[PDB]
Amino acid sequence: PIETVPVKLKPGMDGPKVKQWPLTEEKIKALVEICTEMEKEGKISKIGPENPYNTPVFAIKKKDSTKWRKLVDFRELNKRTQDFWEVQLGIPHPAGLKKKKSVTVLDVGDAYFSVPLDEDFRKYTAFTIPSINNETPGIRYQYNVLPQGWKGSPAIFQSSMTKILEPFKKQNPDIVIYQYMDDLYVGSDLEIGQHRTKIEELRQHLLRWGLTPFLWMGYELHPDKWTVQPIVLPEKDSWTVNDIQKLVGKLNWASQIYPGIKVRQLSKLLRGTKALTEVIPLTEEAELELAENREILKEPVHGVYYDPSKDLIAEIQKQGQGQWTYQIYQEPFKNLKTGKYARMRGAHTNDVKQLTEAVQKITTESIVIWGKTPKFKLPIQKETWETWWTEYWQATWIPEWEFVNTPPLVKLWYQ
Amino acid sequence: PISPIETVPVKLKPGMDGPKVKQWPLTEEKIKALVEICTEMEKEGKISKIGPENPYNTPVFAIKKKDSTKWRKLVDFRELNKRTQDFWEVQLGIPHPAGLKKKKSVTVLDVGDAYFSVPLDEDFRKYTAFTIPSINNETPGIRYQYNVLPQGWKGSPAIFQSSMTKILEPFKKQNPDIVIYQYMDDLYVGSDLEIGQHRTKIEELRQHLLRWGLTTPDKKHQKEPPFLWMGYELHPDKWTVQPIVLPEKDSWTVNDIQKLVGKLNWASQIYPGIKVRQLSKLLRGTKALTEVIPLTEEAELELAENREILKEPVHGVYYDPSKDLIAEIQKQGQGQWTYQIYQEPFKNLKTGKYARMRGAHTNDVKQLTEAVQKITTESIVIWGKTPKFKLPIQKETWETWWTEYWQATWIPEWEFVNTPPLVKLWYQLEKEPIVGAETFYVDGAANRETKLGKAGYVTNKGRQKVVPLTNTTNQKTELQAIYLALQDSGLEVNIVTDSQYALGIIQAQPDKSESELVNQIIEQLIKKEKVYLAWVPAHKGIGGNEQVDKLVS
DNA sequence: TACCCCCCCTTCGGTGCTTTGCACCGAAGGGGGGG
Ligand SMILES: OC[C@H]1O[C@@](CO)(O[C@H]2O[C@H](CO)[C@@H](O)[C@H](O)[C@H]2O)[C@@H](O)[C@@H]1O
Repeated sequence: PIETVPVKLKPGMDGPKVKQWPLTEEKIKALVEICTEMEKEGKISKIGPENPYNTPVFAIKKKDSTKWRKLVDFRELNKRTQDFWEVQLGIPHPAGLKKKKSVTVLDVGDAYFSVPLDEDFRKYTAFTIPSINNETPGIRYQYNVLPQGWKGSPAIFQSSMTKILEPFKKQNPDIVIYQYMDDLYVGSDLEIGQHRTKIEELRQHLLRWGLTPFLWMGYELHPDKWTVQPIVLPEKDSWTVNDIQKLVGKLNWASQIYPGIKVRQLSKLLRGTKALTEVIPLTEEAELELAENREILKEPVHGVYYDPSKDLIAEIQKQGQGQWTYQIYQEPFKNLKTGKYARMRGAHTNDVKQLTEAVQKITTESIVIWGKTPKFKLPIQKETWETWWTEYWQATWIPEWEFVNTPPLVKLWYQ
Repeated sequence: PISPIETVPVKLKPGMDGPKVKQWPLTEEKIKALVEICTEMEKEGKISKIGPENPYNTPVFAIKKKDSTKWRKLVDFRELNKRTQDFWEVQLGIPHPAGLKKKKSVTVLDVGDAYFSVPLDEDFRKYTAFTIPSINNETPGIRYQYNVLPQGWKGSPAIFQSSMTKILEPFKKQNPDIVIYQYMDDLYVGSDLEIGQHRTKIEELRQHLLRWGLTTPDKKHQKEPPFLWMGYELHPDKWTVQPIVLPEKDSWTVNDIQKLVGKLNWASQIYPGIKVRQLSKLLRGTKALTEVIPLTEEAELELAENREILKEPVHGVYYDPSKDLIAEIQKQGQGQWTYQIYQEPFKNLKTGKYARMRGAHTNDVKQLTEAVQKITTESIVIWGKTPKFKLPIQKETWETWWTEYWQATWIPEWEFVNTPPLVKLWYQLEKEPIVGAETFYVDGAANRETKLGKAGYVTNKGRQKVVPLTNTTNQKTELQAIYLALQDSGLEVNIVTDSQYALGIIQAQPDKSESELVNQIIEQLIKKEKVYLAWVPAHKGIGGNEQVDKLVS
C-alpha cells in the first residue's frame, strides 16, 4: 500500500542499452541463485525481447567477505535518469564528515527492496543473465522495486531513511551520517571501541525497522589521517647537466600550476653543449631562483576551490615499485587534492589489482570529501582493464572511466 | 488441441505509421508459384485474406531453395523494420562443441516451421499486409495479412526464440538429468541415461513441444552419430568441423581471396597453425571485387602451408570440468600467433589464432599480452573460467617489461615453455645518463608550406651534422635527427631531444613498425650496448638544444 | 532487392594529443560460420 514516486529520464534520452559481458562460472552460479530468490519475493520479474533496454550485471565479494553480492552497472541509467537535485530529493553533503577521526561504511542497500518502483520506469532496469557456452539464450529480468546501485533509490528512500535514523541522531548529535548510493557513512570523534559500539547500535536500530552483502559488515576509515602528495624539487649539493635538465623540465611544467616560477637563471647554466654527466656549479643567481621556486611550491595554488556544479576528474600515474600517484581536479592545473599510494594489494605482482584498489580508494575519498565520484583517466589499455577489473572490484558503486596512454617524459609527481 | 502461445506485445516507433511500398514487377514463373503458397497459408490459418480496410502494403518476391526444385516465399519488410520498435536480442553468442561435456546418449532435433507456429500480435498484424499480382496486374490480385511471425521481420527471431525458451523452461527444470542446448529452433539434447530411458525423455520433449503447437519432423530428427550440429560433427568421444572446401582456382578475384581467408579463419578453430597474413595482404587495397590478383611468392607459400595442415583430418575432444584448462601459445612471425586449449596433452579442446596488428608501433610482448586477453575471454565464454597459460617468454623478460612499462599490465597464472621462437625485449634504454659516452643534442624541423626540412645534431666533443630533407614533417625530422645520432655514435650514447612524439614511441620499446624510419631506428637501437634518451623543453635556450635548434631551423 | 546472432580483416571518418600530423578506435562492409 505504498505509492510510487514517479520517475522520468532526461528529455532527449532513451534508456540504457548495454550488452552483457561474459561471466565466469562462479559469478553466473551466484547470480542465478540470487535472481531465483529475488523472483520468488517479487523484487524482479522475467521479461522478453520486446523490452529494448539492457544493463550489465555481475557479482562481487566485498573485502574479507565470502558471500557473493549482486552488482548491476547502472552507470548508463544513472546518467540518463532525471537529476533528483532538481526534484529537491537531493542528499546534502556534510563538510564535517572528513574531519571525523573514524568513519564506518555500512551497506544499507538491502533496505531499498522494500519500496516499489514506478511501473513505467521498470522497463529501464532490464538486465540479462548469460549462460556458459551459450547453452541458453539470455534470460531477461527487470526490477519491481528500488534496485541497488541506482541513483534514484537512495533519493526516493531518503524520506523513510531520515525517519529511521532520527532517534539515533538525536541521542548522538555529535555523529555525522551521510548517504551515498547503497552506503551509509557514519563519522565520530569517539574512541574506537565507543565508535564501534555506536555503529552496532545503529545496526540493531536498523533491525527495529527491519522487524517493523548484508548489513552486519562495516569498513573503517580515518579521514583525519589522510595526506597529500605535493610537487617537490630534489635537494642536491652537486648537480649534473642531466639533473638540471630534468629540473628545468619539471619546473617549466610546474609553471602551468604555479605561474610565478622562473627557469631563466637555471636555463643559462645549460648554455653550452656539455656531457650529461658533467658536474656544474650553480651561479649565485640560480641558487636563489631555485630557492625562490621551492617556496612558491610550498604555498597553495591561487583560486583553486571546489565547485559543486562541476564534475570531478581523477588522473593516476604508475610510478613503479607498487607506487601510484593521483590528482583530483575540476579544471586543469587547479588540483583539489594530490596523493600517493604504495604497498597495496597486488604490489609487485599484479598491476591491474593495484590500479583497481587505487580507483576504489580515490572514489571513497572523493565521496567522503565532496560527496562525488570522479571520472577516472586510467593509465592502461581498454582491453587489459576490461578483461580483469571485475575480478578485483570490491565496491557497490562503479565510477566513470576513460583510458589514456601518457609516457612520463618528466617525472612530475614522484622522484 | 494445442495450448495457445501467448502473444508478444509489439509496437511501431512513436509517431511512425505502417509501411506503404506497393510491389515491384514480377516474372510470371514467380507470380505463379507464389499464389499456390498463399492458399496453403490461408488454409492452415497462417494468413488471413481480408484486405480492403488496410492502407498498408509491403513487397513480396521469391527465389529457389538451394539447389532444389522448390520456390521460396520471402517478404521484404525493411521499411516496416525501420518503423518497428527496437528489440533486445537474447542470442548473446554461439555455442561451441569444446564446451560440451561427454554424454552417453545424445539427440539433435529441430522444430518444424518455427516462425509460422507462433502467433503475431493482433494489433500489429495489419502492418504486415502485402499484395500479390493476380496475373501480371491485369486484374487486382490477392491481399493478405500475417497471423504469425513472418520471415523478413526483424522482430521474428527474437520473439520465436524467447517463446521457444519459455516453453522449454518447465521441461528443463523438471528434468535436471538432461542437458538441452537451444540455438534458435535447433536443439541438442544429451544425457548419461540408458538410451531407452533417453529415447523416452526425447519423446516426452517431443510431445511437450507439440502441446504448444511446435512440431519436430522425423526428417530433422538425428538419432545415430555422427550428429550434425552447428556446423560440426559430434562423435561420442570426439568432435570435428564439417568438411572444408578450398577453391583451388588458378585465377583469383578480390572476392576469391575474401572467401578463401574466410574459410581459413573458420578452419583455425580446430586445425592448428593457420596463417592468413600474406593472403590477407593480397586483399588490402581499393580493388573492386572483380579485379584479379596474382598470388605473391609468400602468399602462395602461406596458402601452401595451409593446405598441408588441412590435408590431415583433425578432431577436438570434449570438456572435463574435473581438469584444469591449459592454453599454450606460439609465435608464428609477422605478428601472427596460434594457440591450443587442452586439458590432457595432445588432445585439443580447440585451437585458434591471433594475428591482429593494433597500433603503428608495437612489440612481441604487447601482442602476446593481447593474445592472452582474447584467449582468456573466449575461454570464459565457453568454459566460464580462465585457463592456465604456457607462454614462449621467460619470467625475467616479462618481469622487466611489466614493471618498467608506464601502463598497468598483467598476465594471469602462467609458466614459461621453451619453444622457439622465444619472445624477448630487443633493447633496453638506460635509466641514467652514461658516463664517458658522447652526448648528442639532436633536433629537426620542417616548413609547413614547403614540406622541406632539416635534421641534425651537435655533440659535446664538437661533432656536428645537418642533413637536408624533402617532402617531410616536423615529426619525421625529429625521428630523423635521432636516427643520425644513432648512426654516427659508438656502442654507448646519450641523446637529448625536445621531441615528445619521438620519445613516446621509442620508450615503449617497439620491435616492429609500420614506418620504415622507425624500423631503422629500432635496428640501430638493437646494435647499441647502451642508450640513454632524454627530453628537454624547446625554446628555453637549453644545452646544445639551443645550438642545434638554430642549425636546423 | 528479406530477418536475427557470433568471428576475422580492411577501410574510413571522427577524435584528441604526438597537434594542423599522427595515432587511436569504432563503425561498416567484405568474407567465414550458425538458425
Ligand atoms: O570500459 C568502458 C566500456 O564500458 C561500457 C560498457 O559497459 O560502458 C560503461 O562504462 C563507461 C565508461 O565509464 C560508461 O560511460 C558507460 O555508461 C558504462 O555503461 C562501454 O560503453 C565502454 O566501452
